[PDB]
Amino acid sequence: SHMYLRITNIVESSFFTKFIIYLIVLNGITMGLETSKTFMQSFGVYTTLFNQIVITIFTIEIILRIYVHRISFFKDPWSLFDFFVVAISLVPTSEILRVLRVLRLFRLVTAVPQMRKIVSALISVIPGMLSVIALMTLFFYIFAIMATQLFGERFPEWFGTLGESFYTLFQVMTLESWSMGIVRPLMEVYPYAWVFFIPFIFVVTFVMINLVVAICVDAMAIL
Amino acid sequence: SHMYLRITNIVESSFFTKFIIYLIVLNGITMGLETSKTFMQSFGVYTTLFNQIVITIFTIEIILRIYVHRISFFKDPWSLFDFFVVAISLVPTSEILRVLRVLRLFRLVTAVPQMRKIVSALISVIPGMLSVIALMTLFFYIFAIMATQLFGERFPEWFGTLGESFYTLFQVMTLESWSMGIVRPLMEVYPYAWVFFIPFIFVVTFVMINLVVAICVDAMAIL
Amino acid sequence: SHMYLRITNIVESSFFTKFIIYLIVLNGITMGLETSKTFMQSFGVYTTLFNQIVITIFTIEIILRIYVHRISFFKDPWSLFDFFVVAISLVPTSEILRVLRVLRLFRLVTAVPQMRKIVSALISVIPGMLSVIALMTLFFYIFAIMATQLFGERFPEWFGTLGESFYTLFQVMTLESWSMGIVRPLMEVYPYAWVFFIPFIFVVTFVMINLVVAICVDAMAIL
Amino acid sequence: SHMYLRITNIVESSFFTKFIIYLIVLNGITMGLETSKTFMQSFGVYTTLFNQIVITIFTIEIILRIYVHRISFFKDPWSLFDFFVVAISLVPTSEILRVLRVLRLFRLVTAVPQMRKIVSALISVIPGMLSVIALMTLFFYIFAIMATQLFGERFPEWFGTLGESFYTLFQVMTLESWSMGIVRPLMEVYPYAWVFFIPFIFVVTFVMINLVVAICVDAMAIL
Repeated sequence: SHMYLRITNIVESSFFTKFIIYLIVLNGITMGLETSKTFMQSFGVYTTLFNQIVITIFTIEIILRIYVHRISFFKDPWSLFDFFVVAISLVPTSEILRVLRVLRLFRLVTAVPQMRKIVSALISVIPGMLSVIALMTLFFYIFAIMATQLFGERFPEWFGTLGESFYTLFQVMTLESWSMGIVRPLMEVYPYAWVFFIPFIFVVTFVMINLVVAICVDAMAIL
Repeated sequence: SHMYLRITNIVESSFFTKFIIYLIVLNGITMGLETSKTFMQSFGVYTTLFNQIVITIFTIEIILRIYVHRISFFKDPWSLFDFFVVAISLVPTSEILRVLRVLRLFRLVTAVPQMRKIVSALISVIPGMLSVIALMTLFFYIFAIMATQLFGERFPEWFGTLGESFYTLFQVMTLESWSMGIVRPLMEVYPYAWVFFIPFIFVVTFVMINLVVAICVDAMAIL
Repeated sequence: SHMYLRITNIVESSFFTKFIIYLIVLNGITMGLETSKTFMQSFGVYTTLFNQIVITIFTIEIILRIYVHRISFFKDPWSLFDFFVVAISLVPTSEILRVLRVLRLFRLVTAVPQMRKIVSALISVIPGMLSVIALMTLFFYIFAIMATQLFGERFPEWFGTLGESFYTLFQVMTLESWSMGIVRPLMEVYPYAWVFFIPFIFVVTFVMINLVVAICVDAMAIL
Repeated sequence: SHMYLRITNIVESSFFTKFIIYLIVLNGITMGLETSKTFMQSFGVYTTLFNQIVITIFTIEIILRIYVHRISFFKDPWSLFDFFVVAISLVPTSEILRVLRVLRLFRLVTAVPQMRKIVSALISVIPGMLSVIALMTLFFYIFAIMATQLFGERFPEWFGTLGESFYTLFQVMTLESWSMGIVRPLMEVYPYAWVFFIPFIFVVTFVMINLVVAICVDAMAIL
């Protein structure tokens, strides 16, 4: 436990932490410049090396963190996250993982404590509401089944499939185009379709308000 | 009261209750597979028998529950529900009742106590707001009448009928396409239509917020 | 003050009040049947006489109420209302007043005390918020002027006039079609229009939430 | 400090303040009449001189305020504002500044204390939420980058550029046309696009509710 104390004083360093945060902001700026095709045509090599650099440094960092923290590291969600977001980035382009790499910019939430407080407030609120979520999901499922067989033969895009009915009922819940776009069309064939979707909007768009209030009191009380 | 005590120990059984819940989840999965026309073409018989099985078991269950609970059974809303949702399912396809059968999946709310607490909180909130509901319904009715005769001759789809005006005013209340889709069209013929619908949106979409707050405090206080 | 005590015991009667309420509900049903052109072609005379009857009875009622209550009658808003809604109905069809007659169905709010409590709660909340209203109205006016001259030459339907800009900014505030319908079109000519409407949506749709909370706490505290 | 006390009694005058407010309301009315092309063709000269008058008086006023208040003037935000909104108006039409001149009507908020209380309540709430804002902005940025490269090749108008993806994600957050207008189109090419936008709507449209509650409690508690 001689060298172990040496890398512990490096890992626990105020410089080390600040150095990591400096790269995250740098890489975040860089990942937004990779958006410009103009910029990329002239600096893709400069950037792709910088991308391969920052990921090695982030890999060294994780390995150090593991030696210093041992099994306590995997008890930490913020570290588990940091782990999975460099592992994703470690797998080569051989093609959607190339896009998930930008999730590493969320380390700026992990690495910055002022941010963790907010996320953790929000995430801890959720298990209390897990029961209302299962009510609405059961409610969606019961109605998604009904709508599939109530309107999916004549309206396949919106209701031809359980998942399609799930998606459309979600859209109705957000109220987006629910009447002009969906229910008025359905009423040219099924004049009583409003007996299905008006009760659905009452229940769901009012249960949601409770789910809203509940979540947004627990977080208020915690902080 | 000798055999009565025997079926009471069966009905009140932890196994019995758990056995019923196991079927509900099974049937719920099954009722979602009946959505796939692919799956149905190959397993419709397997499923339709399973449907006829689960409904007999649910019928036996209700009859037992009635012998055990006698008139206390019909004093129980959760049991009245369970009753009406197997009766609906008992009537054959001879054709919308075939769809209402899936309402039996809501027994998963009845059979699971962790769920009843949430529903019952919500339902008990409602009688307090019944007075605001009757205000808005009177408000809709007074304005539905006005709009029918104010714009139903030139705009029959939206306002040609009391019920059509009711439906459109409900759509305006949710604010969906209210201007681009309804009021701007009306203003090509009736340039002052906004004197009707802007006050309607103020009142209704602000009374609704009160109805929202009221309901979503009573439920918060009850729990 | 001999006959005065006689009509006071009639006006203050539980029968009298209940008799008036009976007509309001009757007339309300009748005013909804006048919506059906089918019904009207066969019963217009029956109804139009019934309309002329109920309005005479309502006129007698108001005159009695005035003799009994004298100047206290005009100190009462609920009576002032009842007054103006039979006066409107008194003016003949010689043509929008024919439609405002249905406002008499709001006497069902006046005549029923269980309803007055709710309305009066809401109306008393308003003077406290009158200051935030004047902020938003000043805000609309300042931006309605800007948008008229910022986009009314190339977009006359939405912004060619102060009032047209007022109407469109109100639509943007409700968020209805604000991007697909208005700002994306504007950005084909004015690529920076989003510098105008995104700050406008922030401020207004967030001030509104305060105006919402304020109103919907005062009413909650009053009741 | 002899003449200094003279202009201090003028600046601090109840007449002086009231005289300034009288012009603001006058100019505000006038700036709305400059909207009418009819009115302008006949009274542009009358108005443009009145505009050049009011701005000189407002300039004299600011100079007096500076002599009286010295460095305390620039410590005052309400005065800094008044300063910058006459300076903007001082620069000639030589062309968007011609439109920003109407921002001087906001002096009616500055000059009227009943209004400052409301604005200042709102503005002081904001620094507490500055941390949640930076979360959502980081969240937008991470997703704006993803969407640009996830859909900007086949959907350039909505996602071809970081800023375009920023604008569209803002539109999705307000929920305007999010499904009919954006995600359903995307799903004709990218059938799993809903795996991107449904989680985005959950997080953002629920974090926003917290940002809403937080802001609209601080302001409620302050007042």
